[PDB]
Amino acid sequence: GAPATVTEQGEDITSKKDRGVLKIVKRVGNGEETPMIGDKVYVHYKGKLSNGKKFDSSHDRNEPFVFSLGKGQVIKAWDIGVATMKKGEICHLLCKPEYAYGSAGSLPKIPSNATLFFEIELLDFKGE
Ligand SMILES: [Cl-]
Ligand code: NA
Ligand code: NA
Repeated sequence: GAPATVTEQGEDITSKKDRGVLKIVKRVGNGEETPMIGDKVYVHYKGKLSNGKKFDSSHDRNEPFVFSLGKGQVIKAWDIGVATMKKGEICHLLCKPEYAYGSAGSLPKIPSNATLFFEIELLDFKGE
């Protein structure tokens, strides 16, 4: 399925080239511009654990998730991966724990040492 495909066929987007964050573009977005550090970014997402359980979805809440890019407000895989996206793009990201919640995990649903799969849509980005 999609997690296996990104694991085996995804592109390493890390600057370290350590395969910690792998990406596949699923829906090509608009234009060429990617968001800037500090921009307000608006995303829809769904996350799954490696055991197949869905742990989060903004679609289910009927509102996007909003954060300032490149500020550590989200897991490192999201700062790195959203910075590569175009407006309107949908991608899959596979996130090793070193780019996610590490040995701590995150209650209630994310265990220690968890590799995470996301589908992310970049809805919009705005500076000031
Ligand atoms: Cl799938
Ligand atoms: Na596929
Ligand atoms: Na892109």
